[PDB]
Amino acid sequence: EIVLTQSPGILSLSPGETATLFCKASQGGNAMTWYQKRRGQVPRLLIYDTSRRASGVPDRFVGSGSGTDFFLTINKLDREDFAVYYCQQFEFFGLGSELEVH
Amino acid sequence: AENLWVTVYYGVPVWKDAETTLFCASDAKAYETEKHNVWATHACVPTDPNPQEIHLENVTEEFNMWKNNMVEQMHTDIISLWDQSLKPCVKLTPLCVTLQCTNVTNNITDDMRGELKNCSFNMTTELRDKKQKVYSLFYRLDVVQINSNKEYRLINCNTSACTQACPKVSFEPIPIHYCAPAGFAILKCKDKKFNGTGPCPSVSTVQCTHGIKPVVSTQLLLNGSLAEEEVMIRSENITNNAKNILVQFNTPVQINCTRPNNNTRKSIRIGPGQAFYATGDIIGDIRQAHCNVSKATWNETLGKVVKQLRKHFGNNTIIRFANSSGGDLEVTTHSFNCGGEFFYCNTSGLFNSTWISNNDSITLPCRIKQIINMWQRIGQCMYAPPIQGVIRCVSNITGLILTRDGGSTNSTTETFRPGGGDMRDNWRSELYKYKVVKIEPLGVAPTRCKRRV
Amino acid sequence: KEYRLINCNTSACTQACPKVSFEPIPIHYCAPAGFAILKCKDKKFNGTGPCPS
Amino acid sequence: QVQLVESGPGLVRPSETLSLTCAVSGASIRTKAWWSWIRQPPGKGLEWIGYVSGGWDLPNYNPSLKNRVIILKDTSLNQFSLRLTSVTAADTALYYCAREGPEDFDVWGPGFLVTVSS
Amino acid sequence: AVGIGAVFLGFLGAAGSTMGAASMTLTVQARNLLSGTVWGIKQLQARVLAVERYLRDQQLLGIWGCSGKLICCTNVPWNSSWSNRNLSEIWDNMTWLQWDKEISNYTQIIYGLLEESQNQQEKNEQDLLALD
Amino acid sequence: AVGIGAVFLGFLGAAGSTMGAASMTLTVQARNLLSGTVWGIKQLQARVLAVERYLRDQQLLGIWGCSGKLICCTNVPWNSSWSNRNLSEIWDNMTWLQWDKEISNYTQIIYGLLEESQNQQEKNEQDLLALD
Amino acid sequence: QVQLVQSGAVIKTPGSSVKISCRASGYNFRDYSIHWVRLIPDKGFEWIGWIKPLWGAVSYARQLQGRVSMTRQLSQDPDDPDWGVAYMEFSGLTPADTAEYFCVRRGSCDYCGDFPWQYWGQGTVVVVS
Ligand SMILES: *[C@@H]1O[C@H](CO)[C@@H](O[C@@H]2O[C@H](CO)[C@@H](O[C@@H]3O[C@H](CO[C@H]4O[C@H](CO)[C@@H](O)[C@H](O)[C@@H]4O)[C@@H](O)[C@H](O[C@H]4O[C@H](CO)[C@@H](O)[C@H](O)[C@@H]4O)[C@@H]3O)[C@H](O)[C@H]2NC(C)=O)[C@H](O)[C@H]1NC(C)=O
Ligand SMILES: *[C@@H]1O[C@H](CO)[C@@H](O[C@@H]2O[C@H](CO)[C@@H](O[C@@H]3O[C@H](CO)[C@@H](O)[C@H](O)[C@@H]3O)[C@H](O)[C@H]2NC(C)=O)[C@H](O)[C@H]1NC(C)=O
Ligand SMILES: *[C@@H]1O[C@H](CO)[C@@H](O[C@@H]2O[C@H](CO)[C@@H](O[C@@H]3O[C@H](CO)[C@@H](O)[C@H](O)[C@@H]3O)[C@H](O)[C@H]2NC(C)=O)[C@H](O)[C@H]1NC(C)=O
Ligand SMILES: *[C@@H]1O[C@H](CO)[C@@H](O[C@@H]2O[C@H](CO)[C@@H](O[C@@H]3O[C@H](CO)[C@@H](O)[C@H](O)[C@@H]3O)[C@H](O)[C@H]2NC(C)=O)[C@H](O)[C@H]1NC(C)=O
Ligand SMILES: *[C@@H]1O[C@H](CO)[C@@H](O[C@@H]2O[C@H](CO)[C@@H](O)[C@H](O)[C@H]2NC(C)=O)[C@H](O)[C@H]1NC(C)=O
Ligand SMILES: *[C@@H]1O[C@H](CO)[C@@H](O)[C@H](O)[C@H]1NC(C)=O
Ligand SMILES: *[C@@H]1O[C@H](CO)[C@@H](O)[C@H](O)[C@H]1NC(C)=O
Ligand SMILES: *[C@@H]1O[C@H](CO)[C@@H](O)[C@H](O)[C@H]1NC(C)=O
Repeated sequence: EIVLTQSPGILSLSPGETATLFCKASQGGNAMTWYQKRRGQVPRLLIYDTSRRASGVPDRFVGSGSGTDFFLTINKLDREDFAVYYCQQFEFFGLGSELEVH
Repeated sequence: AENLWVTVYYGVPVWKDAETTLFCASDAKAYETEKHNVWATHACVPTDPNPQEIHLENVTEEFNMWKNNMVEQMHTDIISLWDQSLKPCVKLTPLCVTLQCTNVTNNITDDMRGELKNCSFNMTTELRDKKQKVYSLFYRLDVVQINSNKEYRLINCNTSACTQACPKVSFEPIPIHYCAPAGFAILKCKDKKFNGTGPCPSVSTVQCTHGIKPVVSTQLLLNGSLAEEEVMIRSENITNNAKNILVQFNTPVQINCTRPNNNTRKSIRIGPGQAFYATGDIIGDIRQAHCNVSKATWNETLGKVVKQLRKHFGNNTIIRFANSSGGDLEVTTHSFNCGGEFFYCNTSGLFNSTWISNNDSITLPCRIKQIINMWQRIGQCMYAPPIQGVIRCVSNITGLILTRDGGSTNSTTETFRPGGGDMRDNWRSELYKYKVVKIEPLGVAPTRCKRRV
Repeated sequence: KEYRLINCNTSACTQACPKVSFEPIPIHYCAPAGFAILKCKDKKFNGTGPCPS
Repeated sequence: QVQLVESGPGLVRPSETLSLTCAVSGASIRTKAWWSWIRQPPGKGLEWIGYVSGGWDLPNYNPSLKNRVIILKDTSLNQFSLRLTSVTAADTALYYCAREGPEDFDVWGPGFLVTVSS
Repeated sequence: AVGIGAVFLGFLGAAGSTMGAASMTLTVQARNLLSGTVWGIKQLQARVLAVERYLRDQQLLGIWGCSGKLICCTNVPWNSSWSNRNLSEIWDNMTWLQWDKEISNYTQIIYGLLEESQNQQEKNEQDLLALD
Repeated sequence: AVGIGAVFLGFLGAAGSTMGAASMTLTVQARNLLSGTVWGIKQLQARVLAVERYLRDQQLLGIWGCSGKLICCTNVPWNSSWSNRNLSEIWDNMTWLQWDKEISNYTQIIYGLLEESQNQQEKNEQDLLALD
Repeated sequence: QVQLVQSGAVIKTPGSSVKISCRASGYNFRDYSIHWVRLIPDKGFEWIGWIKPLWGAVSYARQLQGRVSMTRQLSQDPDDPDWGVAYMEFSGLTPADTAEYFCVRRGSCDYCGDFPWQYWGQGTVVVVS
């Protein structure tokens, strides 16, 4: 199996700032999927193939990372972007990084 | 000397990866049989014998069978050819009619239902005024109970019309050689150990591919090209489970398959020059169609693929097999076309095994559909004509198509299930060697020569 | 009072497929090799005669 | 109705390879036109860098640009790009993409100040 | 190998060797570029695509200095920024694939330079035959 | 206009100018002559008509003095009855359309004269290389 | 557009079964796989299984085998070949199974794999009590 770990967990930030969410895999050499899920809504894809963006994704989201270590950088934090953020490798999911308003 | 000029060299050997159309080629021995009792040796050029397999040395090309072209083109060509060999044949539109069906005359137990239902029905003759009452035999998998009395209809008669196949054209595979046209060349990776993706250090160019006989099978792909020494598994990603795993093994496993129910065909005249081929009498015992494989050779080849599959999943790993998890019929069983009639044969006898890190024969029962809907179109079904005689066939099982279950939650075991899926995974088992490149002449290069006036 | 369709004594009729729609997509016409399409870009031009631009 | 919009940096280090790219809408690139780059040092007059053509002309630049300028057209993306290798801080200038036609440089780009600073 | 000593074999055989060795065997890669009820449309579009590509290459040559000379010195110089390697090293060190990977950027400016050089040679020859 | 000074633009751009100005821009009109389930028959007959016309023109050139020189001085003289105008006037005064309207009658005799001149040059060169 | 319409929320007794229909519309249904995923509160996501509707070939998760069954209904008419219906039947319900279930389809790009699910259904709340 693949164990995924969302290291910041709760992140307490203010609007307009930047954010960096780290995820760590148990097995390197693979792609990574980043999902956004707001409160009480449908989840929504952000990043596939560890650097590419989906339709309707603003380019202020930047996925990066390699091996076992991946980053998701969100510049210019809107109020709408304060949500839960998940990582995905083929079936296994991290437990979710929750973005909190400070 | 430092006043370098440029020179154009035409006919420079250099290529690029490209995606163009291809070139059919059939052997002339299949052309010797008159009037095309197999499909399309007239729609396909005769193969020039022993063409140029000229080697290439010190050349490293990256192959990729998963994003490969020409397997899509082979799928499209076989689909269009299968369509093009049915337009001459008779449409079975007037056969959609109320069938009065009973069980076949047999000492049937109440537990095991009769697979064959006898059905009598009205049918138009050649003359429009006169209709006749005629009977036939059908399978359980072709009739449904429309709704005392018990009356049936055919299964396809509320989704599409059906085309009866012509008994002239046979579905047995003749080998297809693919050839490049002018300005293109087919690079064959001749590496012994090669997992389908990456740099192949020993390639060779060619003009025409080897004999690729188009077989139709879901699990246990038949009569393919076996490997040189080892048993090679191939996947687009082994850690991924949504992609299939193409297992190609070394020693081909002999399989015997037969329908022992002797059949008598019967010509019923639908109209003027319209022949329909129904099933008449069952001469002899009423038995069940079945396939055999050698128990020891199958256990040995499963040991070989276990020994090879432990490379990608660690040594101390339990590997077990299971049967198919479900779905439609022709992905649960393994299906093929023996002697011009279709078999759907159960595979639970081949995949109940577990494997720890330290003169008999398996028989398996089949079922025989008379109608088929292969490639799962929206509005086509092929009726197949019943053939005379007890029917048997011998084949060389070459590879499997397996699928890992979506294992999570810290399990040592990793199970495998045979899954048919798309038909392209058959042709990707025979086009992993080849790729197509476009020759680009007229390179340019600096040297010391100036064109005089 | 019994009727019939209007076409049933001159021709058979083909029902249009509800897939294919008759709304016009724009067609660009192009010349092949060895031919060129001259467009008269004159503002005031009555279709016949010399087009100066 | 033609619209030209530059894109690229406005702050680069000297002794580097500068490159802009101007997108073109409202018309086609392969017209009777020279898609050109023209610059202007701040507070000073214009300085014509060069052009490229949508036909098959070879691009001809100002010889004061010291053969460091390669304008490359991209007809599959309706663009054309300026290059400037080995820049200096005295090359700080507003840059302009424009279109020479039967009239003289009708549609320009807005023009962006590239301030070369170390 | 078999073709050692007398350095030749079939087409694309020199593709692994260096470009200096491959330069002596160019006639066959030039040769195997032209010769070789609905499938006839596929065969026909393959054949006319082959002859269209061959005619485009022969027309690209014909507007340059050489019609069918197959090795053409010409009058355009060489920017040393493009190759930026030792000259005799590339004919004993590089394959044509690696060389085409090297000058992938520096393409399509060379062809316009060739056309300008050929038209300049044509107007110079026209003037030379005019004043005589 | 835009192409003033450096007199060039796209194909058929010189068609309005005089023939002396248009003579410097001939490579592109030569270029844009070849490249560019039942409609495939229309596409294919258009493509093979294009390559048939181009091959007829290249064969008409190839039987004359020039294979692909694209400007060919030759050895046949000029009847002054045909042009009957001032020589340097037509290169600053006439379009190619007007010139083709002028010599519409005087055609197809020039081509046989060219063939006779080329065959005479060939037999003279055969004799010259024979006696040496 | 790609539309995945699920069925309404449901309250089922323990030990019983449930069937959730995912109706897909706006693309050729015989091409792309359909995956089923769950969202349990305070447990994150958990993948269930995929089904390829061209032959209905299914694969289930290891810790859910024997309890789930996925079928499909294709469109057999030459006029509307796009719509289709997946069905997920979940049997043997426990109080831990109270969750929100989703049917998903992957993207349609080149480098898009199979698991980067682009299009999502609206979700279906299943409560066991
Ligand atoms: C591919 O091939 C495999 C291998 O054979 C098939 O698997 C078998 O499938 C059958 C049914 O599909 C399984 O079920 C068995 O049916 C027998 C007959 O049923 C009668 O008797 C039962 C009472 O036992 C009645 O309820 C019923 O109405 C019938 O009257 C049963 O006898 C079997 O019971 C077995 O287990 C019990 C356990 O207590 C024993 O006591 C019995 O003696 C007996 O051994 C059973 O119910 C059968 O189990 C499968 N085989 C194996 C080895 O597991 C696949 O079906 C086939 N694929 C397809 C698509 O058909
Ligand atoms: C083949 O065609 C014949 C001719 O139409 C069919 O026979 C007819 O079937 C109908 C339907 O059952 C019969 O009507 C019923 O008959 C019964 C018995 O006589 C009567 O009790 C009912 O009230 C009703 O009238 C009809 O009689 C029968 N005609 C004949 C001559 O048999 C037949 O069903 C078709 N199919 C087969 C398989 O033969
Ligand atoms: C793969 O193998 C398993 C066994 O390891 C098969 O499971 C068996 O499936 C059959 C039917 O699919 C079950 O038969 C039952 O028979 C009764 C008798 O009337 C019927 O009422 C039931 O509805 C059902 O049909 C059988 O119980 C079951 N085996 C066990 C142990 O539960 C499975 O079908 C195989 N899959 C394929 C595709 O062959
Ligand atoms: C799974 O693989 C093996 C083939 O090697 C087969 O397992 C067999 O299952 C039957 C079930 O009735 C066993 O029959 C009875 O088993 C009891 C023990 O539970 C035994 O005491 C009886 O005397 C009787 O044999 C049979 O022994 C067992 N085979 C072995 C070698 O243990 C089975 O065919 C495969 N499953 C499927 C679905 O095909
Ligand atoms: C499949 O059928 C073939 C029929 O030819 C079997 O081959 C024969 O097997 C017998 C028994 O060992 C031999 O005596 C013959 O020499 C074999 N003939 C040939 C031509 O091979 C084969 O054994 C069967 N295989 C299985 C697994 O049942
Ligand atoms: C395969 O053969 C080995 C060697 O006899 C044996 O130990 C093993 O149990 C066999 N496998 C099966 C499934 O019978
Ligand atoms: C070719 O140009 C690209 C920029 O488009 C550059 O990244 C690459 O390094 C260049 N190739 C070489 C060999 O320098
Ligand atoms: C060409 O010949 C025709 C007779 O066929 C004659 O009428 C015409 O005047 C000639 N053209 C010129 C320019 O003299």
